[PDB]
This record gives sequence, structure tokens and C-alpha cells, in this order.
Amino acid sequence: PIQQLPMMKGMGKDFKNADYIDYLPVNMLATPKEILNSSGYLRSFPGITKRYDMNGVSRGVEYNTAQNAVYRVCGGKLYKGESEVGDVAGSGRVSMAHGRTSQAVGVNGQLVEYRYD
Amino acid sequence: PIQQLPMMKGMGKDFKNADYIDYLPVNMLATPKEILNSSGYLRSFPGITKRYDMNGVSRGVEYNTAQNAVYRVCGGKLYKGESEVGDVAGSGRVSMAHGRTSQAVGVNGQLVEYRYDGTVKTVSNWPADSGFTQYELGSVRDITRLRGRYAWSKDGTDSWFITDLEDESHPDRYSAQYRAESQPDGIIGIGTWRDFIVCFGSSTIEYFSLTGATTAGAALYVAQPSLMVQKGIAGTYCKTPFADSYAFISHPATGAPSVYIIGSGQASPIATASIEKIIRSYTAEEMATGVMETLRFDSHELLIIHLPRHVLVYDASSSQNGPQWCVLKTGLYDDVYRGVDFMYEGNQITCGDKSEAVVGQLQFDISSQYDKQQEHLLFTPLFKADNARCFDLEVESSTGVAQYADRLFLSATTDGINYGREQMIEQNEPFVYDKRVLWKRVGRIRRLIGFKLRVITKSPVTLSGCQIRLE
Amino acid sequence: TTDGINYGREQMIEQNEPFVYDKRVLWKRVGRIRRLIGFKLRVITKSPVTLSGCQIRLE
Amino acid sequence: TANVVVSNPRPIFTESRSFKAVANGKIYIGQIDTDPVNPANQIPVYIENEDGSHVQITQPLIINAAGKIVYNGQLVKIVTVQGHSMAIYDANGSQVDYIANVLKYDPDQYSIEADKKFKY
Amino acid sequence: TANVVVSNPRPIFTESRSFKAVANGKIYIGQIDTDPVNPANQIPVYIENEDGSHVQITQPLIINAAGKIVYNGQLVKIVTVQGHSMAIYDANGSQVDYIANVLKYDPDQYSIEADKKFKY
Amino acid sequence: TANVVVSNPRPIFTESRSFKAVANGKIYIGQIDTDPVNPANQIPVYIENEDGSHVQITQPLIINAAGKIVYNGQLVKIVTVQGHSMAIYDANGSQVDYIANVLKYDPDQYSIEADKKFKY
Amino acid sequence: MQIKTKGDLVRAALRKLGVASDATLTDVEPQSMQDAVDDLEAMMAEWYQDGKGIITGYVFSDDENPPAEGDDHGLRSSAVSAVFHNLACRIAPDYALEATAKIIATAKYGKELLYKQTAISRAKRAPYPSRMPTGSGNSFANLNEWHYFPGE
Amino acid sequence: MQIKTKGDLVRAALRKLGVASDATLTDVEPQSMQDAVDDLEAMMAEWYQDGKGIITGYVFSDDENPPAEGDDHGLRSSAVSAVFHNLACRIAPDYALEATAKIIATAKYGKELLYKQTAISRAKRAPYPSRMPTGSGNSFANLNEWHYFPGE
Amino acid sequence: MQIKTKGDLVRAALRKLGVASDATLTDVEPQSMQDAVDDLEAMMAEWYQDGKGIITGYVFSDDENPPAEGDDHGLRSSAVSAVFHNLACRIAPDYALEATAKIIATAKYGKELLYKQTAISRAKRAPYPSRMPTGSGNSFANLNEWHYFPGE
Repeated sequence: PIQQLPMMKGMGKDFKNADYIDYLPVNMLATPKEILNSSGYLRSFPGITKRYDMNGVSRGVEYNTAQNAVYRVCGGKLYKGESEVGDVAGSGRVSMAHGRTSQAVGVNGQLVEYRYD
Repeated sequence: PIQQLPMMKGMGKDFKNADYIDYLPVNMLATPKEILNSSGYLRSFPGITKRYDMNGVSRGVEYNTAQNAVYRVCGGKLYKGESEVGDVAGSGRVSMAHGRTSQAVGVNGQLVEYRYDGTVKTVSNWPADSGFTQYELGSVRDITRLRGRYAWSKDGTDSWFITDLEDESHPDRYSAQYRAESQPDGIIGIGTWRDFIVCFGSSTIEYFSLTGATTAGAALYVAQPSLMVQKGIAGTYCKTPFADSYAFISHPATGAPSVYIIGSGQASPIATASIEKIIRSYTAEEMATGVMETLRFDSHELLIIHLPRHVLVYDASSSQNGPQWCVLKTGLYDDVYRGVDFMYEGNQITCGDKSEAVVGQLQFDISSQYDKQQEHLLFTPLFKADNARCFDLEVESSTGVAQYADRLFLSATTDGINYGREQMIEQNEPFVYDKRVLWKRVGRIRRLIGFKLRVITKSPVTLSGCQIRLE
Repeated sequence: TTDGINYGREQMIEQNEPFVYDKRVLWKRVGRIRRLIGFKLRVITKSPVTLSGCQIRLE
Repeated sequence: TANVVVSNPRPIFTESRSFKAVANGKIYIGQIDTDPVNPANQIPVYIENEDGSHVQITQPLIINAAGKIVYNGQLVKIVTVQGHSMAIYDANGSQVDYIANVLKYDPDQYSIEADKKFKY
Repeated sequence: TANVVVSNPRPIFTESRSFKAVANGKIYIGQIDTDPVNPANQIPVYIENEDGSHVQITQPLIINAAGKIVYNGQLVKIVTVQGHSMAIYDANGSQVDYIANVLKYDPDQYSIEADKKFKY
Repeated sequence: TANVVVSNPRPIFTESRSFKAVANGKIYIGQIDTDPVNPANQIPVYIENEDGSHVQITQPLIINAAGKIVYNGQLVKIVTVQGHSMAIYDANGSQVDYIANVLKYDPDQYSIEADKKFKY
Repeated sequence: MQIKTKGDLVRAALRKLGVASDATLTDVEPQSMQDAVDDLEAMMAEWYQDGKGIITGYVFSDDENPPAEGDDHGLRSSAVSAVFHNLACRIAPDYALEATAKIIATAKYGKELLYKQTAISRAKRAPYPSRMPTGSGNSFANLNEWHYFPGE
Repeated sequence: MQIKTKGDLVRAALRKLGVASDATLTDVEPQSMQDAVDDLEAMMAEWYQDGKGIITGYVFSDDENPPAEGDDHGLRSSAVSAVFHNLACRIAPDYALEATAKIIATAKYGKELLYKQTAISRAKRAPYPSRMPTGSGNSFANLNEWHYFPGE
Repeated sequence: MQIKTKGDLVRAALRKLGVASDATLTDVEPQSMQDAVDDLEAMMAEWYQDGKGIITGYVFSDDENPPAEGDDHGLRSSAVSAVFHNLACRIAPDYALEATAKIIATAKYGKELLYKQTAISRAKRAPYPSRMPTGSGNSFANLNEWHYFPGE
């Protein structure tokens, strides 16, 4: 007898309250696809390669559809793509939005708009 | 025991990252029909044979219903059917539209209208002598026609202008400009769905309908936000009217691009993971230059997408098990398909070209493109058959119409990447209608196996009922 | 593991190989299942891991 | 300094699975990634004689009992104008081999090549 | 002007002391003038499929009963960079051959320096 | 991602009409367009070592049972400064093969001519 | 015979099994062929019990010459069928196979036919015992005083 | 007879097996023809045990002739059916087939009829022993006589 | 031979079982190698009952030499097939497998053939009893006063 064991989600007990819990896969994504007698495989989450050098830990990201670019708030600066565009105060996660004339960042209880000019 | 091997859609491994990708039939279309123990076959794409010689490679095509004829822009000239009826500037793809009075072409940031009386006009502001408004007309990106009005899109500024009712060469007298404005930017494309002007930005699609307002200065279009689709298109020609709405290729502004179709206020993906990877292999450039179009014949409702290095055809009529994509190519070495801008006229499908100044007419009797033989492929999904010792690989091939007893290179792979020796088997022969294409002694499956079944012909290839004897 | 909490002895099996496209990741002799059984299947690597079709002969 | 190295120019043709010469087999060569048995896919073949006269011959190249090509019972050197796809059939008719892309360059007659490619 | 010689594809590797193929033999391909047995001195080796894609394979290539390279029992076409060293070993580890530079075996050694130093 | 098919560069000399090696055969190398069996027509031959060191060897080259040339019971590579003519005789003295010109030109004298006309 | 080497014998055995032949699209990797040649050598050595078994003319390969495949087996024209049918039967278990009934019957027939002539040769009668009189009707022996057979 | 070549014998065998015939729509593959010709040669050499087996008239090829198929087999008219039936039985397992009961029975009958005349020929009675008188009723006829049979 | 070590025997046995062979695209786990070598040692000591069983020339690995694998078995060329077939049968149960019919038949045949020559050698006849006269025909003995056979 041949038996197939599901691998997308394991099972076990929690040794604190003796409750049944689901063991979730670590760093693996399950792709549903009939390959061969399987109906789905599992692929490692794609890796990370260094691309740039920001100023600090990332505090926000947004996709500007006016300038057609990616704005990152990392450390104390603000980058449109790769090049610094402005300066951002504070040290926490910030809110981001953008419009026709300016990319606005909500930081330190202030709505600070950086225009493209 | 006998096992039937599907051929419409194979499996394989991509050695760039050792992933599981799909193998799509090349120059083959899956026709679903119960023939015999099959419920479907595969047929070669109709061949292209020369019809006309033109000034250059095609740049745009439309079916002028006002003149009930196919208008085509090949090179720098313009054609109403066959005869030249104008000249066009530039060299890139041009937009096309038409009305009762003229045939309009969007080119070089201009809306150039070739009237049927022989006068070439260009959309521009009303003269300052008028008591009429002056609008800030930028560069024209895409144009469309609706209710006897040309609607064109300003370049990259969210704004679109409609022409005047009784003077088509100028914007409206009092209210010609409109905006999407539920967005930061994007007027990438414009179309007309049923009576709604549909404005495709990046990360939004907006619908406008006639207000019926009569007073001077009142808006002649109102956005219907109940039908907004929250997804954009990658380029200006990345959308075409498919079933009852548009099919488009989404923009990088909303995640990884893929092929969608508008539902009713929502978009439903059509591309599978493999097509998604093929699209992801291109940058934002070489994706904004993609050209989508549609074709329809013998119930085949094909959506064709041309990219710089691929031509993907999605058959909507034969997608009962999931999306059915196939690859079209010219030559023996994955060179991009040469046909482009298909339009049905009279009782024939005529197509432009990409590399020569020719126009072909899509013959169904042959499969050769301008007297050049074509490579047809049909992959079988991998399966695990440890120690199987296969025998009697049979295919029911529709024979009879051919110029030479063309053969078929059959081969097998064991890892999904590299394929073994190729054996030539006669798959067809002139004026014989009972052939039994068959290879008696296939090998022994160690762990996995897959089959390739490549055909190079000047004649149609029709294959069905692939079967093996697995013992 | 026989209880789902504490896992047993770990065995190292080759799951990949450079430019080898046919590997057959397979362990021949698992033990006898007393009451329960679960498997861990951990990989530490610098390369993509693709796994499917976990099967086992139970007799 | 060394200028040339002694070597056997005559090619040999053996079976794909056993160390036996293909006796009385046939060779077809034509356009790359095609079927060379088709005269619509075939390309011309020229015997390069002892001086390099390049006399054209018919397509099916006959293999000796020794695994070498002959014409009129004499060993010949065969050249072609470009890379090709080759199909070798046994004496019975069984397809011994099929190679979609073959290209090895003629190593002799360099004088003419250099004369053309250099500037005097 | 036929400058391409019609020759034997799928080369044949034969025993050095007897006229028999090196069945189940090993070929190591490495950098010029260094031993390719060590994995540090090896260079990428590809196989050309029908579609033209080059897929890299593991270094010790297997020689079958006919003396030709095989991948999974199937004859393949192997390619690599222009200059390489070959070490052909037998089944039991015996050294069949060691070619330090394969380029130093072309019959026309003069053309190398000629085409390198004379102006075009 | 490659440009040269992996091949076996070492020459092997089989018989002309039947598939077998020239066991205990003779190779004679001489002046172009002449019979090299005459010591008057004979030219010199060097064993080009792996590092490139050249030693002079006597002309009649012995071919072992595997069809390969050996001097000290080991496979060797033979080179000549000029173009030559190659005659291969079997172990019964029959002429297996003859080539009057092996590169269809003489690289020695052509070197002087090329240095005197072609631009540097 | 076209089957002239140990590898030719192995190829014929595999073709009879249906595992691999010249027509198949998948072939056995040469380690499998080397294993089959080792099986053939072991079987032939077990048959030929150091000169007291089945005599065939088979030439056992020497380890100095490296490849066993490529060595001529030395069998007569009439032993090849028996040897390779028995080889197919013997190496069927490697591939999770069982040789078919016709192959087994042919293997039995071939082995028996192989031993037939050697059995006819080995069927010999021992000399007269040492205690057997020669007879007075032999004249020569009586006159030479050789009245009893030597024996042994 | 319309079957005068080894290829014709092989084609008849395949047609009987249902592998390659115009009764079906299959054509003969050259690989099948070559393998079946090799099998026929091996089977005939096994039968004809260098003169001490089944005598049929089959003509064994030589290495000098490149294509084995295309030569006359040399068999008499009454041996062809047995030859090709047994060939079909032998080469059936290559395609994972098993020759049907009619083919097996006809092969048995054909081989028996093949050896019938050889059996009648070989059923010979050995001469009288070396120690046997020829009788007194013989010498008077042949005044020379000998008193005892020679033997051997 | 190409089977010259205990590891060669074990690899041959596992290939026969279909556990670890290139035709299966698997390879030997070192634990399985150790277990099979231990099984081979126990089986061989059981066959060779300290000289009163089957004699094969097998060299038992002494304790001191650390890796028992890698040493020559010392068998003659005619015992290897029997040894590894019987080893495959012995070590099949570890994997909840069962050696197939051909493997079992070859194991039996090999064991019998292994003991054949020892049985022929041990079929000796006892000397005459101590109470048997030598007879007066043995004139030399009856003249040297040897009237009865010694015995024992």
C-alpha cells in the first residue's frame, strides 16, 4: 500500500495547553497545480538580494502613479526610486499618499506634502 | 492497459530556477469536438499566403463600417481595402477610428481625419475669432468614436476631449474636456464599450455616459462610478474588446501584470501562472509596446497578444478545463510570429505583417507562411510510471492533404528539460486518408517520461487521440 | 515524532545537487508506527526548494 | 616552432549504441532543424579533391564497410556551404542518428582564407 | 566555396591500449593546463537541445558502449568554451587520456598566431 | 552559452576498407607532393610534449593496436615545422592511406611570404 | 553472427526483455550495461565450473584490459541464443520484471542443447576391473602372461 | 514459393503476430526488420547445431554482405511455414506480446515435421559386434568367408 | 571478475532486489550496506560450519580490521552468483520485500552447484572391515603374513 501524506499543513499539540494546533510551513508557499499524482507542489519563498543602500529601516512604501515610480520612506530621508528627494522626521512607520502635484507623508501628527517641483 | 495522453497542454521544468512550468502547443489550436474516443483534437494555425504588397509594415487596422471596408495603415501610406487613399507620418503603431464623414487616425500626437471627399484635416482649437472656448489640447494618445463624436486622450494628463457635433475638426463649443479625477494619473487608453466611453488609466478604468444636458457649458458626460474597475493597463494597445467587455494586460501599478477581462465592475484573471511568468519576463518597456487583438472563426474565439519576443493566443471557446493558451511562432527557432492585425473582410481573414511590406490572407488549406514551412510542437505532461515499459505510441492524425509525405520527429524526455533522440515517423502523405501514425516500441520509463512530437510541414497538421500501451 | 511535540532522530538525505535533474529524494526504512507518526522534513539551503508528492509505503 | 600536427582527416561513422561501423549506410544533410531526406530541405555537397576543385555530387553519401564515406570506390572528403542537419541511416534503413545542428570548419586551404581576409 | 567539412558528429572516445570504446567511461573537462578531476579546476559544460537552449550538466560526462557521450542513455551534443583540458578516465579509475589544451591539436597551428598578429 | 563541441582531438588511424585499427602500423611524413617513404623525401618530426617541449624523433612512426602513435609506449603528439605528405602503411606493408598535401599549403614558406606582404 | 561481443549479448537480452533496443526512445545508462555484463560474467563462470561444467568456448575478460563490453565472447554460432536468453531471464529482476513464459522455455531449451554434446562426450565407460580375467581366447595376452586386465 | 528471402520470412512472422501487416494498417519498421533478422539467424544456428541438429537448407550469411535481409534463405518449400511460425513465436516477446495458441501449435507441428525425415534417416542399426560368428551357413557360399564379424 | 569485494557482493544483491541500482535511480544507504554485510557474514559462517559445511574460500573479516566492507571476499569465480543471490534472498525481509521466483530459483541452483564438488569429494568408501581376509590371491600379502585387512 502506498499512501500520500499532505504537506501543505501539518498538525500537532501545543505543550502548554495540550491543544491541537496546525503546524504551518516555514518559508514555503503552496502552489496548487497537478504535476504528477500530486495536485500541488510547494516552492520556497523567493530570496532577497541587495539592490541599494537607503538611510535606515524602511518606514513606508508607495507606488506613485503620477510620477510612475516607487517612493520609499527609509530612515530619515525620502526616496523616489533610488535617489533621495526629501527628509522625513520621526522614527516610526508613516502613512503615505500622493496626488496630482505632491506626494504626501503623514508623520509625527503632521501631513507633510513634498511637491514634485 | 491503454492510457490516453493529453496533448493540448504539457508540463515541464524550467531550468532557470528549477520551477514547474507549462509547455504550450506551438502553432496548434485545440478544437474541442468528440471525434472518436477523444473529445477534442489539435489543428495547425491557418497558413499565410500573399495577397497584396504595400508601402511598409502594418501600423494599424480597422473595419470602416461607413465605407464597409477594411482600412489599413502600412508604412507611411493609408489604404481603403487595396487602393491608397492617404499618407501617414511616423513609423510606430497608430490608432484608428471612423465615423460617417471621415476616417480618423491618431498619429504623432495628432488626430488626422481623412474625409471621404478627399480632404485631410487635423483636430485643433477653434479660431480665436469665435465666441467659443479654448481648450489646452496636448498630445493625442488614443482616440475613439461614439455618437458621431471623436473622443481623444491628452498625453499623460488624465484629460480627454470630445469633438463638436457639426464640426468634427475642432473640440466641442462649450464642454469638450473631461477628467477621470478618481485617480492621481492615467489616461493610457480610451475605448467605447456599449455606449460608455471607457478610460483606462493605470490602476483604474472609468466609465462615462451621455448626460443628455442641453444648456450651454453643461457636461455632456457623467462618470458612472458603479462600474469602475480598479485595475489599469500596461500600454496604450494592451486592451481589446473580447466577449462583451474588454480584455487587457494589467499595469505594474497593481502588482505583477497578467491578462484580465472586465466582468461587471470587477476583473477576472485569464492568464495562468506560466503566462504570468512569460509576461513578468518583460520590463515595463517591451510591455507597454505589446499589442493585443482578437480573431474569430469556426467558433474559435482567439485573443492574440504580441510582445517583442512572444505571441500568445488564448482560445476562449476551448477553455473548459482552464485557460487554454498556445504559442505562435515563425520559423524553426522561436522567432516571433510575422502576421499581425487580423481583420475579417468579405469571406477571408486578411493580416498585415511585421518584417516585410506584404499583406496576407490566411489560407486554411495550407499551413506555410508565405511558402515557408513551419514548426509545430505538441508536448505531453510528465507522469510517474516507475518501471512501465511503454509500447504502441499511437496518434490519430488526419491525413490526405499534403504536398510531400512529411514526417514527425518524436522524442522523449526523462527530466522535463532535455529530450532524447528524435525518430522520424510519417505523419501524413499526399492523397491517402488512412495512415495509422504509430511507433511500436517505446522504451522503459525509469522514473518519469514526457513526449515532444514535433512536426515541420507545408501542409495542415491535425492530431488527436494520443495513446500509449503501458502494460 | 510519535506525539507531535518532540521530534526524534534526524537523518540527512540529499535533496538537491548542482546540475543534477534526477535525484529521487527517498528514505528506504522508516520504523514501526506504535500509535502515531508525523514527519518534519527540514531544509537549510541557499537554493530554491521544490517539494511535492510526499508518499510512503505503509504495508 | 611547431606549425602543423599530424592527424587523420578521414571521418568515421559508427552505430549509436555499439562500437561498430555503419556499413553501407547513407547520409543525408540539409537545412538545420529539418528533415534532410527531403530534397526540398537538402543542400549541395562538394567533393574537395586533392587540389580543392570542389566537384558537386548527389545527396545520399554512401558509407564504406569501414565507416568512411566513398565516391566511386575511393575515399573522398566532402564539404558543404553552411551548418546543416544530418541524418544517418543504416544499410537496412533504420535511422542510426539524427543531429539537428552540425558545424565543423574545414581546417585546410588556409592560404586562400588568409589571402582574402588580410590587407596587403 | 564550401568551407564546412561534412564530418562525424558525436565524437568517439576509444581505449588507448586497445581498439575498443571506453564503455562507462568518464570525461572531466576543465581549465587550460590544469587537471579537471578537481572540482575547483572545472568549467561549465552545456548540452545543446533541438530548440537550441544550452543546459548545463554535471561535470563527469559518461561514455557509453559506442564511445560517445550520453546523458541518460541518450546521445547528446556537448559544448563548452573554446579552450579546455580533457581528462578521460576508465571505469576502474584508469587514466585513458590527458589533453592539456584541446586547441593545440588543430592541424593548422600557424593560423592561430597569423590571425592574432596580422591586421585585417 | 558555448561555442565549440566537445570532441576527441587525439588522432586515431583505422584501416581504409574495413573497420579495424592499423595495429602495428607505420606512418611516414615527407615533403609535399612526394612519396615520404624515401629518406631523401623525408622531413623531420617532433614530439610536442604537454608543456610544449619539443624533441626530435626518427621518422617511421609506430602505431599500436589501438590505432594511435606512441614513441616510449605512451600516446604522443607529432608536429612538423612545414607542411607535409602523409603515408600510412599497415602491418603487412600495404599502403592503407596516402595524402599528398595535408593542409593544402606549406605553412613554413607561407609564413615568410605572409610576413613579407601582409601588414603588421 | 551480428552478436559478437559481451555487450552485444547484453543488448540482445535487453531487447528480448523489451527494456531497451535500437528502436526505443529511452535507453539504459551505461552503468546498467556494466552491471548486466558483470551478471553475464558471473553466470558464465558459475556454469563453467572451472572446466567441469558447460563447455562453450566463452572467453572470460581480463581485468587488465579495462572494458569487458567490447570483448568478443568467443561463443560458437549455436550458443549465443541460449546464453542471451538465460541472461534476459537472469537480469529481469533488476528492472522489477519477470521474463515471459516463451523466454523461460527458450532458456531451458538452449541450456539443455548446450550441454547435449558435452554430455555425449562425457558418457564414457570405465575399463575392466583389475580382477577381470583377460580370457584364454585372446592368444596374445595368454602368451604374454597378461591374464588380467590392469584396471583403474 | 512467394517467400524466398529472410525479409519475406520476417514479414510473414510479423503479419502472423499482428504487428506489421496490411490486415491491420501498420507498416514494417526497419528496426523491427533488423532485430527479427538477427533473431532468425540466431534461431537457425541454434536449430542446426553445426550439422548435428535440424537440417533445413538454411544458408547462413557472412560479415562480407552488409544487408542480411535481401538474401535467399535457401530453405525447401516445406520448411518455410515452420521457420516463420517459430520466428514469430521467438520475436513476440520483444513487443510484450505472446503468440496465440494457433501459432504455438503450428510451430510445434512444423518443427516436428521438419525433423521427421532426419529422424527416419538417423534411425540406423549398428553392425554386428566384434565377437559374433557369421555362421556355418555362410562360408560354403563364400569359400573365403570370415568366421567372425569385424564390428565397429 | 568485477565482483571482488564484500561491497561488490552487497551492491549486486541490492540491485537484484531492486533496492539500490542505477536502473532504479537509487543508491545504497550506508546503513543498508552495514546491515547487508553483517547478514552476509552470519550467512557465510552458517554455511561454512567450521569446515564441515560448504567450502567456498570466503575470508571472514576479523574483528581488528575496522571496515569489513572493502575487503576481498576470497571466493572463486564460480561462487559469486550463488553468494549474492542467496544474500539478496536473506536481506529481502528487512524492507518488507520478497525475493522473486527467479532469484529464489537461482539461489537454490547456486547453492547446489556450490556443494557439488565437495559432495563428490566426500563420497568416499570406507576401508574393509577388520575381519575380512585378504584372500590367497593376494600372494604378496599372504607371503608377508598379511592375512586380514586392518580396518579403521
